[PDB]
Amino acid sequence: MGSMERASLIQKAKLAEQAERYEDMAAFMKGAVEKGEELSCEERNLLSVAYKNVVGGQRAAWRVLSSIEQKSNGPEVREYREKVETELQGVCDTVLGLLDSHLIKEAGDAESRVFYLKMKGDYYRYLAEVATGDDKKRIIDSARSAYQEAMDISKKEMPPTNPIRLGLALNFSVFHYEIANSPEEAISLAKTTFDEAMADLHTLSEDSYKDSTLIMQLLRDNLTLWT
Amino acid sequence: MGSMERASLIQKAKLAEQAERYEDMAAFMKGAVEKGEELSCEERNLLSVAYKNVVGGQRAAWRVLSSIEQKSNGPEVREYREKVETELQGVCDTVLGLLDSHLIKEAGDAESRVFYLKMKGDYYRYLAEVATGDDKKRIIDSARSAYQEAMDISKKEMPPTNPIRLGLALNFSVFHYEIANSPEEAISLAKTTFDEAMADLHTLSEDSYKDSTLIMQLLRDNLTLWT
Amino acid sequence: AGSIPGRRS
Amino acid sequence: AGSIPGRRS
Ligand SMILES: *Cc1ccc(C(=O)N2CC(OC)C2)cc1
Ligand SMILES: *Cc1ccc(C(=O)N2CC(OC)C2)cc1
Ligand SMILES: [Cl-]
Ligand SMILES: [Cl-]
Repeated sequence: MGSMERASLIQKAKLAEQAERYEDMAAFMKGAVEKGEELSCEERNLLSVAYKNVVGGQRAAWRVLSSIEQKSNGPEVREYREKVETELQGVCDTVLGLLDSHLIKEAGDAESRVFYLKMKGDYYRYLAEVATGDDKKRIIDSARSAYQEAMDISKKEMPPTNPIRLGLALNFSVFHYEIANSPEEAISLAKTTFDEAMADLHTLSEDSYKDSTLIMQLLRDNLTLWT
Repeated sequence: MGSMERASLIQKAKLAEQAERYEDMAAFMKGAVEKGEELSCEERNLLSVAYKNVVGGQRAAWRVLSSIEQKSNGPEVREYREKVETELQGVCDTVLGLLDSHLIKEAGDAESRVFYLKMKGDYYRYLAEVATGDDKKRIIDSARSAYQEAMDISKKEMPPTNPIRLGLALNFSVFHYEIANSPEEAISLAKTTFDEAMADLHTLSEDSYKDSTLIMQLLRDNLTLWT
Repeated sequence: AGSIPGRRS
Repeated sequence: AGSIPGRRS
């Protein structure tokens, strides 16, 4: 996207979102990142929404095919699951490459740095979901380390009701439960996160209250499923 | 897909459908067609489902962007609508190329020949939806001619309740209403189609009755909208 | 105005 | 177990 203006890439990412063209949206936001400038709050959200949708479709397809493949145990189902898996890994690697070159190193504010590090944990978590071989353990540790660094910053620099802090804790708790085989850590994190946010709600405006309680309900839904 | 077995392409098209990976499904079925053998009833359906889903997403995106573009009347919205439009036209041209090389000429049975000709009318209709310039009239006539040839065969060779005959009449009526600016022809065709099918229902098994009445309801829904 | 939903088979 | 649905913004 080197010949298109940064502002035009951003404009077209917003159009692609409205058109539910998430692959285009991701390519436009990839082009915007590669312009080399830091991203605003809104632009970070566009980048995140685009790739979450793209990899979300790939994960859903991979799960369908992995399920069929396990019920079967010709080479077609395995071959096609492998194809989808490779395409998913390529998208995760692309996002991780954007964070590494050079979004994270240039992110100094807590809101941007926690946002990108949560992203890094998420896309390593997606890699871990399909990993088996010699690097599954290393991929899991890469996810844990990104989430942990993001947690440490958010606890120091953000209020307990901050939606990024809450969504980070939500996804790290899912990491603990689904990836790290640590359901007690998952439940403890979600419950402490929920309780500390509840006690901070009195400080918020009506609109911030709606934003925070929405994500607290997601924590509560998980706790209900897990206990 | 030249190096993959025909049967493997068919198998993977079915897997892609289950995974809701319609672009893959279309590429697999394109590869199957290009093996040069005629397609079975089930294989024709796979080909049709794949491309209907792909172009269906493109049409939905084009309509979103065309609406935004009309509300605006920079170059971004037009440029992006053009990009989507070109990609849609490329998919329609690909399907039309498969029918022309060489599905239609090798289709001798009424069920296959009507099926492919209905397809041809549909993908010219999709081209007509976005056409403006010197060829909009010729594209519309190409759609009408394919539908008309299919109609003539289906009236001669199929019972009035045959689902392909009913779906052909449904889409030709939509062509009349939406493309050809002939709403009276659309209403007359849908009503005569519905009435002649109703009178033939007594000949059908329980399962054929369910298949036919399902499509008759689609005709009825349109008549309710149009009258 | 609905055409055939041939999206599933 | 639901992660953040960051599918719309
Ligand atoms: C042209 C056409 C396609 C499909 C049918 C049919 O029998 N349908 C629609 C749904 O499955 C695709 C039930 C009829 C005619
Ligand atoms: C990591 C993250 C993403 C998004 C939010 C948020 O405020 N959300 C989810 C939905 O929009 C994406 C409401 C919090 C944290
Ligand atoms: Cl494959
Ligand atoms: Cl564009």
